[PDB]
Amino acid sequence: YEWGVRSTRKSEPPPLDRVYEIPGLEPITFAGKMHFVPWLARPIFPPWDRGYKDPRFYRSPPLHEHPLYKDQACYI
Amino acid sequence: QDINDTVRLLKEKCLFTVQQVTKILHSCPSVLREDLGQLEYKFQYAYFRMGIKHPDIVKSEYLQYSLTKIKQRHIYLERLGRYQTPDKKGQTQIPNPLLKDILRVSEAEFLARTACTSVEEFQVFKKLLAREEEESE
Amino acid sequence: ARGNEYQPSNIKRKNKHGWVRRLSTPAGVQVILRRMLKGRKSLSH
Amino acid sequence: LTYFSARKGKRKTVKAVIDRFLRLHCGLWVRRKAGYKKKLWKKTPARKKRLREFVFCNKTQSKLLDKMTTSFWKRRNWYVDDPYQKYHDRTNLKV
Amino acid sequence: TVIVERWWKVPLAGEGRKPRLHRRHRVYKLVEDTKHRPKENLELILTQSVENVGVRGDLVSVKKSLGRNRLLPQGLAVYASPENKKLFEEEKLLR
Amino acid sequence: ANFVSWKSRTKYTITPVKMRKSGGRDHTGRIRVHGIGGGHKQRYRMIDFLRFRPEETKSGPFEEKVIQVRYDPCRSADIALVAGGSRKRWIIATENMQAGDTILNSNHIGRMAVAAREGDAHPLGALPVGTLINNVESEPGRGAQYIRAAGTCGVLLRKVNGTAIIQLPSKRQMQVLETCVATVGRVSNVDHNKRVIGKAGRNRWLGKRPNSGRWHRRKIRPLPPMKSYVKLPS
Amino acid sequence: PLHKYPVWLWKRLQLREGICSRLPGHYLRSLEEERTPTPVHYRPHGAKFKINPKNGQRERVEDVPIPIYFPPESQRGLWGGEGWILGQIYANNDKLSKRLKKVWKPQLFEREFYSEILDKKFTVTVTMRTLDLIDEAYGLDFYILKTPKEDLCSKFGMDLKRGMLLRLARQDPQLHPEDPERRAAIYDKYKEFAIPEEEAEWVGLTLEEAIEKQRLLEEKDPVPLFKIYVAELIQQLQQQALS
RNA sequence: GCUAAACCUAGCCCCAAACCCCACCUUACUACCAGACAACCUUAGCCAAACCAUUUACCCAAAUAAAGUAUAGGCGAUA
RNA sequence: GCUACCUAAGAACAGCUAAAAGAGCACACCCGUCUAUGUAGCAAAAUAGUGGGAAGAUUUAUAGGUAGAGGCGACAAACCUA
RNA sequence: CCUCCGCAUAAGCCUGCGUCAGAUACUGACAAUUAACAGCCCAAUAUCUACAAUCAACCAACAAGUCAUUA
RNA sequence: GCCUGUUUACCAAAAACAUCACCUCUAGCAUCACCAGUAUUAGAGGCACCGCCUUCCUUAAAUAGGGAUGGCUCCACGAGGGUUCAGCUG
RNA sequence: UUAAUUUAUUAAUGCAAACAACCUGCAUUAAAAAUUUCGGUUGGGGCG
Ligand SMILES: [Mg+2]
Ligand SMILES: [Mg+2]
Ligand SMILES: [Mg+2]
Ligand SMILES: [Mg+2]
Ligand SMILES: [Mg+2]
Ligand SMILES: [Mg+2]
Ligand SMILES: [Mg+2]
Ligand SMILES: [Mg+2]
Ligand SMILES: [Mg+2]
Ligand SMILES: [Mg+2]
Ligand SMILES: [Mg+2]
Ligand SMILES: [Mg+2]
Ligand SMILES: [Mg+2]
Repeated sequence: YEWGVRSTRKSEPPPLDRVYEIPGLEPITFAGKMHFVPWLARPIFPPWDRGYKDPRFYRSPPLHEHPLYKDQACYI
Repeated sequence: QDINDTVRLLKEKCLFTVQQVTKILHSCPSVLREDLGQLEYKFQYAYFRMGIKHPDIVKSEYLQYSLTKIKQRHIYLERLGRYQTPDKKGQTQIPNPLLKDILRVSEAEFLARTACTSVEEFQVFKKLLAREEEESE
Repeated sequence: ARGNEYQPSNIKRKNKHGWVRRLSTPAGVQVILRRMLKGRKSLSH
Repeated sequence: LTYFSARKGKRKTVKAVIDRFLRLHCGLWVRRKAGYKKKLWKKTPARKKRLREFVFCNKTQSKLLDKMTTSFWKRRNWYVDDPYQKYHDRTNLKV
Repeated sequence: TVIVERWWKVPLAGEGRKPRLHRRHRVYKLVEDTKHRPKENLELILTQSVENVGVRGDLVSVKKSLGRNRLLPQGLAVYASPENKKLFEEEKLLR
Repeated sequence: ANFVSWKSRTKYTITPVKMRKSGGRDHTGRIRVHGIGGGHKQRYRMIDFLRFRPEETKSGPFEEKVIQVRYDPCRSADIALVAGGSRKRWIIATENMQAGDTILNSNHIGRMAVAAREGDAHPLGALPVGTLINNVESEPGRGAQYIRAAGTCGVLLRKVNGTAIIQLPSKRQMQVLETCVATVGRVSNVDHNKRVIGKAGRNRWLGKRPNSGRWHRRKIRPLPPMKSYVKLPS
Repeated sequence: PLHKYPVWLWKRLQLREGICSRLPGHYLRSLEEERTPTPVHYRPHGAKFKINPKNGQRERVEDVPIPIYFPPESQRGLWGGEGWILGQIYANNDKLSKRLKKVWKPQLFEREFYSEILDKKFTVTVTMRTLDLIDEAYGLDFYILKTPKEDLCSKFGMDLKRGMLLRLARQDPQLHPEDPERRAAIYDKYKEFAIPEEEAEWVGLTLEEAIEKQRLLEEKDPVPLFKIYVAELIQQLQQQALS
């Protein structure tokens, strides 16, 4: 029995537009419009990086990348 | 599908409880072979014309017997005056004979203890009823 | 006994008849459009 | 009937009248006798002969039929071999 | 495919005009459902030996299911187009 | 409606979880089940129904210590906090489960039948025929779903091949692979039947709303040959 | 008052005004032209005239198409011009009985199709009519390239058409790279459908998509007036020096 | 003689012609944080048929005429 | 935003008798048995007295939810902005 | 002589008996409510959290409950 | 009518509705209600706690009132419908 | 409601379709409903 009901789990992203499956053509998305419209393909935005260090919007590295991380598990 | 439709006829169209249907299947396996429509007619014959309620229909293996025998004996008694269909209130002038006394007993015992008539008259009535059924169909 | 069916509360007022809720559905958008066409000074509540 | 149609504004014709009555251009309306095809086995020869006849209509009936039909049905028709060509006009009629 | 037909005939529209439909023209009756038609066969030209059908370059009438599910998807057969027929004809006459 | 299920927690824990009542309403806000609403506020204790759940980086049969047996507001049966290795979990306590007792959870189907001690979990194949069981799975590793109410106990009626026939408390036969695990003995709180609600207020505390005041009166439709005898006048 | 133009000509006027005017001529013609789709849900009359049995006279006959509803799911698949028939029926097929709403839906299958030009396999929700059309066309590529927009009636189908046409127009080496002979064979097989890339780029684009494409094409950050004035002054000085 | 009464233009109707700084979707008019939900889907009924149940005219791409004709229709109201 | 029910998280319940009570008497509070006034009224259902409950199936503030071929209902066909 | 009340907070309202000058708590103008009270919050990733409240101690329980952190 | 409670907001508060208790029917089961539940459970409904077996009297006059599986059974309670002692009183 | 007409809708099955299930088409059976009506005389009521 898994904990966390599907309806509460994060919704799956909508399926990609079929236009993206055609090798030779560049899809026409609403990225240029800088806003969503329902009759254009949904852009695939590249991952974004803030570019600097903002303390109030900090995203710590994964636990495995911390300097003090150790395979041996201490018990505190 | 045959088994399921038999069970569905017994439950939805005959309003037998689940336990009642299981007991009916246990006691009268021939119901499964019996075709639909005929089974419903037999049950409604017991229910309306004979005024037998589901607990009695199940307790006495009424569905075991054949519709021909059931109609023969029951209509013979009804025309003789021994049997009487219950009224709207479910009451009868004279208590009706028991289903075991009608169907389970042999022909001679049924004619002597309950009908109190002659085998010759019973044969004549059986032929007449068969002719009437043929004409009706 | 009757008459005071209105028990004012700005939270309920805005959440029930506000601009955001009217735009939240196509029917509310058409409500706002009807008010604009009629020339209502107050489009929403 | 429809005095002004919704598409042309014209007066319409009750086609039930056209399917049943003949108009002679003189203004008379001819018809069959009701029941002339019904249960002939129980009707006497004289009654059958009466029923098999083509019959004129009343003045009021003719007026009603004229109202119910438009002018197109009240024109001169020079059909090739019309059996009613002679009957289309009146002769030796005083008032 | 479901093929339907109007219960009520649509009045002629004209040459350049479009027919004007009404509520009664939306009433349909099913004349035929193509899926219930008897199955036909697909003509294919085999490219590789396949059990119980043929060897290579021979026209074969195969059940549409087999043609569209195994032969064509796996390349064991090609459509019996005029071009393919010609090419396999040259193959045969060269062999 | 803006209804989101409170069953959103993803990681198992021992803490009672604040649970939101439904009132018999769907996520759409409409009543779907009647007679539900109100009652005492409750906190949910996540029960681990997969009693053979060997700890991380561990395997094989393991023992556990019954830390305590507690009343569960969300169940008829009472629960038991039980600890093994370096973890604690809630389970459904059996009739004679006591604090400080030892519990065994094994996946070993021994050639001989294992001595059935109440409270431990063995695969159904390892139990002697006729032993009382509960917290039975439908499939291997699915998790206990049957025989979970207070005082209920199924019977391991038969074992043939890899299939065991169990008698559910409703006296219905059920076929389950003998590798599926079940716990021995009858569920706790056996006297739940005899509890007397005493007053309508106690039901309202339990969260059951009163039945509808409407008076509810199907019927066998007579066949044409029988329509003449339906309502014979007196 | 009265509008200067009929309301039904407003779309055409909008096309003749604005960025839609700047759209390429061939695309505008493709949008404007409309052809009746091939009959799918009705059997067309064989001839234009028919001798009606009632009065035995010759009468003109017309093929009035059945309105078809195409749910958006269709645009993600390849239905052979097939769609939902939202109509009405007479219970027991007699006009003197009740009239009931009736929706006839097509039987949809999930099938995998390989595109030779695109060298890709697509899983598409498809109809038996579409499969029959593909068989008649001798392949998915031929079916897509032959069937016009109206008959194809699928946004995914038109996108496949655009991709195939662009591939053919560019003679893209990305088709089976390292196999030039196979690439040339495929292009020769589908040669007849090749069209100029400038036209293939706009095949199957909706009006909104074409507008967005035109805007992206013609969007340019304004040139600083410093450059323009420097060029103008330098040219003027050149003229002054020469004359 | 009080209440009053009187007014003429504010405008409107029908056609023709002609195509038409800042803030604001959060509680709108709110300077400034991790998105994702996005749209399309037979009008119905009143009413007429003297009830009503099949049926009952409606931005259609040139006025007129063919013509209320051919046709449709509980072959009836009507179309 | 009334009202029917529900969800989240709150709040109120003097005093006496009893003892851990859907207990008794009785404030606040909720209700509305009977009488009188009033009846274009203070009031489109009120006032005075009298009365039922008043630690519970209680009352109640806040926000949210269920919407009409529906909702909600300890069925009165009650309530869903007089 | 009355006191059911009253003073504050909440909610609601929005200048609605403060001054001046005029009409007959109205009009026009002028002024005014100053934050400590209250609202307006929280950097991530995992990980933590069984033991009510009731003077919380006896005692009694049932309807089984509002109060927490670590690396 | 078991009881406490609920109801026709604005003419009916009741014997009506609910109600513990009992009875009937349906269901062998997971990730949005039932339910993060599992037949001692859940839903639908009936009925109503529990418990059992199978001519005279009142007045002087009293169409008022009381006594000689269901069915019976009034302990307690009631602004319920009747009757009544004594007292009290315009 | 055992008034008339329907199954549009759900639930089942059957036959097709397609490769057991799902989906679609066509049937059958139920549940649920939907539209519409409830002639005339005989003081009312019952039976007539
Ligand atoms: Mg309120
Ligand atoms: Mg013309
Ligand atoms: Mg009418
Ligand atoms: Mg107190
Ligand atoms: Mg009390
Ligand atoms: Mg009632
Ligand atoms: Mg009533
Ligand atoms: Mg009572
Ligand atoms: Mg009471
Ligand atoms: Mg209530
Ligand atoms: Mg009232
Ligand atoms: Mg009252
Ligand atoms: Mg008296």
